[PDB]
Amino acid sequence: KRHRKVLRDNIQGITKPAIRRLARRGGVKRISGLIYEETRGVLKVFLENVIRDAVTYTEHAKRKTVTAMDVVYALKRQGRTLYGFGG
Amino acid sequence: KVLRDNIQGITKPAIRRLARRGGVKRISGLIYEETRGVLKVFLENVIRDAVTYTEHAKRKTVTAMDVVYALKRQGRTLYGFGG
Amino acid sequence: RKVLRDNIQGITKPAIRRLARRGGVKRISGLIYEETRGVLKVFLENVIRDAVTYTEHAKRKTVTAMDVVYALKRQGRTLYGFGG
Amino acid sequence: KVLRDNIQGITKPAIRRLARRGGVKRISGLIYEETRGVLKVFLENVIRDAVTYTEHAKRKTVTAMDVVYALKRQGRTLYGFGG
Amino acid sequence: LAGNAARDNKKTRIIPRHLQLAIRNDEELNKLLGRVTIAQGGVLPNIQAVLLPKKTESHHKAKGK
Amino acid sequence: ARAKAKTRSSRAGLQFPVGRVHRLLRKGNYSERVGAGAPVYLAAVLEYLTAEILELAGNAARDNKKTRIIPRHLQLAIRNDEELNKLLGRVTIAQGGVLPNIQAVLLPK
Amino acid sequence: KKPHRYRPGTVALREIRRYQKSTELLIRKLPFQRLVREIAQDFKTDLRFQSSAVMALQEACEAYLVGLFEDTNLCAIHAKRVTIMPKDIQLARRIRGERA
Amino acid sequence: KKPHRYRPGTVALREIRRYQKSTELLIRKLPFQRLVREIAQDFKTDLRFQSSAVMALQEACEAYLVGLFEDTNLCAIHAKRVTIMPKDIQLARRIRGERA
Amino acid sequence: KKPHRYRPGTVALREIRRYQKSTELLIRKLPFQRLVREIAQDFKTDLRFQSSAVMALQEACEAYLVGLFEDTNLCAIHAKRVTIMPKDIQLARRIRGERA
Amino acid sequence: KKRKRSRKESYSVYVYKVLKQVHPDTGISSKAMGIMNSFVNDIFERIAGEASRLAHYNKRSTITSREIQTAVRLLLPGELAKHAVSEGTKAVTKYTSAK
Repeated sequence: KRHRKVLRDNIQGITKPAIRRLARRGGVKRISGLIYEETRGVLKVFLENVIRDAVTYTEHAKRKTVTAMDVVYALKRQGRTLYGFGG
Repeated sequence: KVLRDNIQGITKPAIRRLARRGGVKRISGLIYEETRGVLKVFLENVIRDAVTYTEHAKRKTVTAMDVVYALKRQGRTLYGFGG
Repeated sequence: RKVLRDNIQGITKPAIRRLARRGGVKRISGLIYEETRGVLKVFLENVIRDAVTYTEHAKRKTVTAMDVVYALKRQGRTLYGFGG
Repeated sequence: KVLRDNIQGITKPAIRRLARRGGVKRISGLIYEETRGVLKVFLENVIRDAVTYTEHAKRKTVTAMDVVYALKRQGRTLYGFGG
Repeated sequence: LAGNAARDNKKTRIIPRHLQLAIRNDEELNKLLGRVTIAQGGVLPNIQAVLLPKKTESHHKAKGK
Repeated sequence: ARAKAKTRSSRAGLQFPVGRVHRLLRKGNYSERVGAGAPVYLAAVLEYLTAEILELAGNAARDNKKTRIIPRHLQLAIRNDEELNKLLGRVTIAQGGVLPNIQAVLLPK
Repeated sequence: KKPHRYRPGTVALREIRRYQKSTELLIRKLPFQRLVREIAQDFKTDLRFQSSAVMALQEACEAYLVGLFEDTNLCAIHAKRVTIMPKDIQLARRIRGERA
Repeated sequence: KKPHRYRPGTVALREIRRYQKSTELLIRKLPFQRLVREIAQDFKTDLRFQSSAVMALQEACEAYLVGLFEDTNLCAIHAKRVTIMPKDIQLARRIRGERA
Repeated sequence: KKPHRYRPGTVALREIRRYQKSTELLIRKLPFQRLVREIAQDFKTDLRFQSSAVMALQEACEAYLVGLFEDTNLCAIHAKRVTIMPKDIQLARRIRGERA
Repeated sequence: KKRKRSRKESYSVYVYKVLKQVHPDTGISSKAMGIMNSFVNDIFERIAGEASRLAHYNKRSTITSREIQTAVRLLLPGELAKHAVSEGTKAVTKYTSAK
């Protein structure tokens, strides 16, 4: 059957120039080599936690779609109040 | 391929028959879950060792010889199947 | 009779040194004591202001351990033992 | 020497101090005799292994290297004394 | 966990020191009660490996006579 | 001419005798042939293990506070590190004690 | 001077000054959507992500990464260095109270 | 002739051990009470405090100072140093978010 | 009035603490040397031992006895008891594989 | 005085250098140095024996970086094995880039 799903080509999804541009926008001039792997790991852990919280909220709301309102609620429960997207 | 109907694969009568063959007359309730967990951990370790051996041998099939080698490396020499 | 100037120096240098040793510091510099006293004074000022606001809201004139614990929990430091 | 005053060499306070260092608070009465017997059997086995190693090495003195080799062959790797 | 820490410290009753020992020992308890400070208790000797007596003299000293 | 001859440790960036490792692999009757990258790999693994064990030993030393690393500190570090305890399971460190890892029954009421 | 030799460390200044005055998304949406889907596949399957949740997720991730990089740079300047190091990210995350 | 003095490093570590293996207090009681009374005098006049209140305040202050000293010592260890510094305290308060 | 004499178990626990917080030995040296000499006399006559050899033997014996006592104490704790027994030692040696 | 002797082998200098690199103003004792040397020798012998057994089972005769990596992955647990494999691969890449 015609089948193609997602693989481990996901941690490498955050390209090195993207992380470098993020570090430049932050305030870093020179970025080391092992910084990209640690940044990808930290971002993956944070995304895992936020997605688990959103999945718990969606299962409590008896739904099957993660909404921006649930994402904002999870971010506020973690300790990061985000504005703009939602209300 | 259900990730949930494998720990329950070792049926309760099977574990009870194993305990009877060993030397146990009365088996408690939470014994089956602990036995399934221990068996799963042991199988995970043995299968990881066999996968490492197969990857070192540049093959894609786990053989009885590799299983016997892994069991002997762990500390359980098995006879009969192999040589 | 009390000296408002003899209060920042109330936290003696051996006391701050013993606190740094209990924390995990072996050698303490010279200007560490003044900065520690200033930070402690600012924190105590904030906590005492919160307790005074709570007491004025409760129509009382005595700061209680319950109000102190409530202010510490509102700031972000949940303390156990003294209170409940 | 040639004396049965050897099994009693491991004094009762010594075995009690060993049990306290291990994690035992109260030691029974017949524990000392069993501990002395087990220690004697273990020492007999280790000394027999060391004697075999010394006879194979064409020597008459038991060395710490031979003791460490025998302990490693039995299944107890000891560090410090030797290398 | 408090009884575990108590037998690790050996005392007749459960004390806030034993409670803090148990909280810092249990990773789940430390993750749950992160901003919780137990009064009448000390900390745990969880230290790194740099500030150690080990200078190996290394010349350093000057006039010894 | 021979020009120069840099050491194997300097060309590999490690601090382990790659030449002695190769000599031990050749004279140890392990195999008839010894590869080129195998001694460097073994030296790097041994150096990393030694560095990690020394770091854990310093941790246990500052936990016990003494001027030098002692077998007691080494046993403290081995029993503290779960990976080290799983690796060196049947290893007994002489001139050292155990850790106060006790249950919760034998207690004075 | 000459258009075949650039002085390193000088173009990064212009790049920082040009990127600090813009509010566009640095991370691409396609590699991030697949990441979010692959992560959510482990918790529960048959999930449909909205078009507004991924944008907020990417914005929060970008803000957190910018803050972490700023903290790492502030920690690296302290040790008389000038560039960052993985030994600084761990210290910053431990002081911030995230790794505990 | 020699009355025997002292020096740091080793005796400092023994003091760290004595203070970590104990549960007693370090900051005095009446000086802290006078300090908090002088602070409360700037808000409302004729104010009284409680023994349990000042005890909890002293305990919280001791814990906060211990945490700040631990963070400063970690910052000094990372910065290839073996002593704390006011710049290290400032950086720790900046990272922790206590600058404002 | 109150029992001036110390209660049992408590001094035993203080001895456990003294022996666990120390690194000295417990088994004597010359008695152990005479024991190993008497044992070696049953194999080959006119045999000599080494100081480091008997020291390593005593250390290994102490460690093995400590482990056996720990196992016996765990068996006694599991069996709703607070003391070791020869049957517990036999069961420990049977499970560990030193008997049958 | 006499007709010479024979010198033994150890890794005291290497252990001291590793300790000085991983920690400043550091030191070690004779007992700890002997224990570290014995541990290094035991791990070396175990890895060599595992590599020889793997080469004999694979019907080969050349123990290479692949055999050493397999022996390390089989001996060491998880995170330690991964870090050792990464360090070995980095050392192999450095040796291939510069000899």
